[PDB]
Amino acid sequence: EVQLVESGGGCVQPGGSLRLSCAASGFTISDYWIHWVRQAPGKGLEWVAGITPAGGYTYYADSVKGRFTISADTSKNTAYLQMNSLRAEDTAVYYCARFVFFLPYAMDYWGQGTCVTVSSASTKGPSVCPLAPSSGGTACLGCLVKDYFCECPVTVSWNSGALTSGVHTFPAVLQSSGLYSLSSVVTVPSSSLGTQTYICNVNHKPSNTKVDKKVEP
Amino acid sequence: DIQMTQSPSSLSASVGDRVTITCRASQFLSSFGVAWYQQKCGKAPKLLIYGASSLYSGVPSRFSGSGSGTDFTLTISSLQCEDFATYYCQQGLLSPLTFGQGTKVEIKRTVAAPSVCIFPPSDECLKSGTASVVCLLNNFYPREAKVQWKVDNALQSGNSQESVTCQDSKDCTYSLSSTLTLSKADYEKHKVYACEVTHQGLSSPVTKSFNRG
Amino acid sequence: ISFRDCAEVFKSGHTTNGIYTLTFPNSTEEIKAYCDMEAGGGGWTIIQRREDGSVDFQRTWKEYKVGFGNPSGEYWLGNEFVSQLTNQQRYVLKIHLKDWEGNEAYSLYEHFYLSSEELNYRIHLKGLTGTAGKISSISQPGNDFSTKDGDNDKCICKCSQMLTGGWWFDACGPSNLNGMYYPQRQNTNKFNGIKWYYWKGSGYSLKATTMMIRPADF
Ligand SMILES: [Ca+2]
Repeated sequence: EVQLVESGGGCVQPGGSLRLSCAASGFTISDYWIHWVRQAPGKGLEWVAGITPAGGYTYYADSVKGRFTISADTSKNTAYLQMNSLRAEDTAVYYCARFVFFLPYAMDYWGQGTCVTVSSASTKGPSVCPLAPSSGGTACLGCLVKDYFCECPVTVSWNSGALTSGVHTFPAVLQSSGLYSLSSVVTVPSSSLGTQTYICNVNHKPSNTKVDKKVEP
Repeated sequence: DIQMTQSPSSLSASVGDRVTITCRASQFLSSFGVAWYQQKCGKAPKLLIYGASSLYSGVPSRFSGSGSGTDFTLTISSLQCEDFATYYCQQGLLSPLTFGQGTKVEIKRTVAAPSVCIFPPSDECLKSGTASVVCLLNNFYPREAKVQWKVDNALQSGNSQESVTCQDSKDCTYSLSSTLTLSKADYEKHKVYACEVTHQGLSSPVTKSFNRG
Repeated sequence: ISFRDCAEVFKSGHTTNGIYTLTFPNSTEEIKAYCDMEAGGGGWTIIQRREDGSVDFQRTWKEYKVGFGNPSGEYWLGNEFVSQLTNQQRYVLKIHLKDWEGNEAYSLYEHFYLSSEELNYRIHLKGLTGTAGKISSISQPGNDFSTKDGDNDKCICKCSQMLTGGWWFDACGPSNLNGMYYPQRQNTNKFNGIKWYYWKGSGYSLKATTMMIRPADF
């Protein structure tokens, strides 16, 4: 298998600095280019930088040239992006991608992405409120995550991921307090209530908050 | 730099229709260097087409592309409900490696009525003093659902927020949730809380209600 | 006597097609070149020919400097000699093209010369007339020459390796007459074929080519 796994995103102050790490698995990075692409909230894809590890050649978009620095570390099959003098405009998901420079000549494999949020605000951790099973042969269940700052790396899975049919997770919304909130809901047979203990697992990496909470009437 | 311009910024077409996305470069591009990517809600992009016209492995053969010089095109020969995505051209030739602006594909479908749920706030949430009341609409089309919140028949306004998920990638329906917010010192005054839903798939507005406080 | 180019050979009365010997300007090193004495008033020094694919063109920087092939058929005369000539006086460049269906086209440039080796034999072209397109399929302003070792192009790629030849490649521009040769029914959809975009588009590989130079006094 071929994977790229980037890591090290988070919340940081303006003017701060951060170092994204893209670990490559199943291939030797020396035989391909590594490129970084970012996507600001609601915007298109912007190409950030790329490196030829067999040669050290580096390329940058004008937007970041002389602030960021891409590098590669072949003894760990890993590529880095040092970010300096960060701004609000640097808030995006960042993806590392393998670029095949022979005949496919395209970015065939991509990483999952990592969130960078550049914001002068406290990383308030979430509180999680269960929404009781409420009425058709079926019931809606839900799990409400509210009042947390540093959106993006907030994940809500059900029964440790064993339940996914009919799980809807909604986009987070910014409240007038400036804190984010989101709802996750699932639909289940009415006859399944009590026969199954539905629990929502919530994890919010910027505040290192993991809480698993049971939902029942 | 090379500017990549995509001519439709979005399009909406029915299941079966044929759609085309035109990407135009400001400079001659060697056609081996042009690629097309698909991205779906909360996913990394994926390669569809390389070398202006070569279908990437495992991509459905309904996708195709053509072009040379300045002008390139992406075709979906018969649009399927899972083709709901944003599509990007890119040039991989002259640094910096500009993407196109993207194109969003929306899929037209026959109407479906929303299944409506209402949730009372649990006591867990009446601690910390803020009562949030949730109304939920499942699997409807088109997107233009209207909620209203009524409390003892008093029409509420300004204290609600809507969130709408993406199209279901097998059914092309939406879901929406509305959240009412009140202080505990307000939630406990009034008795009857109601969510009223109006949508094109309903001959008359649905209502769901509970009573507490 | 010595002759520097085929136009002098012609003015001496050797008015017949053949291989002749030419002498480097201000030197005694000799080169052998094909002179076309019958087309267009003669005096044309052929600098490149393609006909049948009998000769490989994926050569090194040194080979394109010196020249390679056989002057009787497919060959490259060499950047050094062409650089030494075309910096002495004004030369025109005529390019003659054939496709597999039997059509003819040409481009004429009213000034051609190559920079020196320290400027990577950069091409300079001016004016354009003829029928093989109304835009120059060689990018302007002209690029450095590039080969499978000498990557002097504007691509972040290596154009000479993706398009398999030595050319003034750009990134990677609309032409490459030194590309792969594809025979009678394989020449379509070939991105690395003998390319001249403004006549037959991309992916079409030409049948035959001839690049040749003559003084603009002639
Ligand atoms: Ca290059």
